[PDB]
Amino acid sequence: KPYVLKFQEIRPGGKGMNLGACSNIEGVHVPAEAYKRTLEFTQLLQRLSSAIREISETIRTLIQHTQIPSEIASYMDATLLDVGKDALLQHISMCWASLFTERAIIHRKVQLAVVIQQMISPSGILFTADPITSNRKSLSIDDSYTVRENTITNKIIDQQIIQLAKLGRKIEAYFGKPQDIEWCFYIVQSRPITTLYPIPEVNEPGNRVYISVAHQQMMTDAMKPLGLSFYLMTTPATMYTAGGRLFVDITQSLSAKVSRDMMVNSLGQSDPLIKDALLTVINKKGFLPPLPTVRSIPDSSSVFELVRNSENSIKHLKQSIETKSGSDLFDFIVEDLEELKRVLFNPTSIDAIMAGMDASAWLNEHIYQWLGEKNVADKLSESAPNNITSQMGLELLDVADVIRPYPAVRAYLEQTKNPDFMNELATLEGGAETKKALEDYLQKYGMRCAGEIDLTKTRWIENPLTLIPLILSNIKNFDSSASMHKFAQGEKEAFHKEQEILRRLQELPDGEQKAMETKEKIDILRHFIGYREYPKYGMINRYFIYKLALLRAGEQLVKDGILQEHEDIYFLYFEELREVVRTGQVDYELINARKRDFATFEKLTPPRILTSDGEMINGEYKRENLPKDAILGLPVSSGTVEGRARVILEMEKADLEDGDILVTAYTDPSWTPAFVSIKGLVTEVGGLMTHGAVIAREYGLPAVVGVENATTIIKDGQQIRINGTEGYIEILD
Ligand SMILES: CCOc1c(C)c(O)c2c(O)c3c(CNN4CCN(C)CC4)cc2c1[C@H](O)O/C=C/[C@H](OC)[C@@H](C)[C@@H](O[C@@H](C)O)[C@@H](C)[C@H](O)[C@@H](C)[C@@H](OP(=O)(O)O)[C@H](C)/C=C/C[C@H](C)C(=O)N3
Ligand SMILES: [Cl-]
Repeated sequence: KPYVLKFQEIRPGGKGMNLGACSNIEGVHVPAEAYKRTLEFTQLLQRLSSAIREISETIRTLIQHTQIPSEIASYMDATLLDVGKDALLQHISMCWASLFTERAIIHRKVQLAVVIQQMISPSGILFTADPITSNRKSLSIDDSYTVRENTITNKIIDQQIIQLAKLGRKIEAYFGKPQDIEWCFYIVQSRPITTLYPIPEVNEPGNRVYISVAHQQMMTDAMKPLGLSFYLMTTPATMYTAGGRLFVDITQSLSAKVSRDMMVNSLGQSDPLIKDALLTVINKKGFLPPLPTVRSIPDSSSVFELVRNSENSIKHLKQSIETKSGSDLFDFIVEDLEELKRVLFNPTSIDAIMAGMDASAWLNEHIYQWLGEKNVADKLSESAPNNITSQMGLELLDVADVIRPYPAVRAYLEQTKNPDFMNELATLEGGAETKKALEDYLQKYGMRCAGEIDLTKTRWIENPLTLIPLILSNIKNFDSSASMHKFAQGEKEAFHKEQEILRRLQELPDGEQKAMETKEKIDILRHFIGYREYPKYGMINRYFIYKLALLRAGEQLVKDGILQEHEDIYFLYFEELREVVRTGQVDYELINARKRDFATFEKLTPPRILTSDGEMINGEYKRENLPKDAILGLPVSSGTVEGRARVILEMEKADLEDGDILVTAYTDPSWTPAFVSIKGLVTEVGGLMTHGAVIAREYGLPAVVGVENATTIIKDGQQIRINGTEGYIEILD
């Protein structure tokens, strides 16, 4: 190993090369393992393998006590001569001592080296992409300046700064990445920006606009490559991936204008923040290219038969995939996705979904202009029949009803952390009865989980232990038969609402025509609004059957010595994994990079809108006569309540008592069992007719969605008041 080497001489410490590539310096200013012999010293270090932080005490006092054998210093001064020794000592030793306390604070017995350079004077910093919105084209320097390209947007407390903007964008190309170099124009150090949200690799002409799938799907978690792949292979929409999450391209729809006005207005009725964000993008001149100058309603028997038809499709798939392996397995999944798409996007099925959605809109619009009641379809939707997601939440109460009379079982569940607790219940009295209740519940809802759209996430039936805290809370928060009481009560309120509306309408001009037409919509509403949650349920069912088969293939790849861990298939796309099974070869520098990317994706939060310039845009609400200091959101379930806020990001750790108001990032279908005890819901994402929101209505639960940074603005334990009619939130304490 070379004792010493100057910056250009080095070829491919970390800083040792910030210098490395940079020696080139085109158009700008360029400046300018010796502790190997550090080896008394050695005895101490093997004591660290074994608190006693006194150690740093001598390991680090000898550092100052590290005597530099001249064995080479002249070399040291046989190099810096062209450009003292007491100084090298203070820090050379200084740097070594560095190894002593930090490492302890936060490991390998390998080493860091020292870099020597000179001090000069004239300063702020250069950002290649702005930090505020992550726009790759706009840049900002720190006293701070914001320039796009030779134009500055804002001036906040001046011709040479612009000369500068042009220096960063030069060296940016030398690494390709947007970078962070600080100039005081003489730059000492360099490094890339690692906080930016990735732009969807799409090299179709010009500026593009993307819609966040996470917001519509009520799930903001980063998804693994394989899971991302299966969603992309299912959707008919022009969808792409970025930052471990999914986005839909709508740029072409924005080029024409009747296409635009049908896209902007429609998305605005799922959540107003999309529209406000879109209109802002449109108002950005120079970005978006210049514009140039009744559904059918199925029979009553359709829903029953749509469910039956789907169930048997799953049943057939389950039998066919058992005999498949290797390349045959992948060949089968490719042609089964067509069957998935058929059941999921069946014209009759879509008509059944929209039948409930259209009826909700019809009521909410007409009843308001007639009687003055806003969002009456919420209360009319309470305890709607045949909602596979609503049933899931309430039936967990039934599970708790079985366990409650058994003290021996309860003592176990309260303390157990065994994933295989299902097979330890027969020992206890009532465990056999408890096992049955759990197995039956998991036979209906086991294929679901938080993040179910990601095929690679742990399902309930794979880790039943996550359902335990919800079960325990049900035992503590409720008496027996709470499922029947809650549902029956919902039916009463919904019917009393129906009779009230029809009665009041007959007092208006042309009474018994507004009522009869309303009665028709209410029937349609309560007959179809439940089916809304089912196509998702049928899709997830296929996903879990896929997962089990892919795991078998992953385990075969382990047996064949090709894969190390069988869950490493999660970081390969379907297209790639199919080749691994076929050829028998796999690039693990890729797999490790995928894992490395996923770890940074989790630290990212998807914007409502993402552009080609990496700009992250979330819409703004309009405060029309709403209270000031009120946190605005989208009202999706009528009612006003005061309760204790509970900021909970993971359902497994939710210790919900009666009176609590759930504040969280998202509520996908799997969150439903936590709706039974709370008296209000607040989410950061979601829309009018998305997951969670549709369930809150049927549960008679006041909910406000689309509340930005609700898990940060609202503190856990705070008393808050939410209004699910107007869509605002107040802090009281
Ligand atoms: C401009 C927004 O663009 C999107 C986005 C963001 C999407 O996430 C879209 C999307 O996930 C899908 C799909 C599949 N939609 N296809 C489109 C063309 N097909 C012939 C039939 C249906 C599109 C997504 C898009 C969409 O192009 O843009 C508008 C989406 C709207 O969402 C607010 C709207 C169409 C939405 O429903 C509205 C009306 O309430 C769509 C997505 C569905 O009907 C939902 C009801 C959705 O339900 P959910 O996801 O279970 O809550 C449907 C049933 C989902 C089926 C799952 C399937 C795997 C699929 O890929 N669907
Ligand atoms: Cl344990």
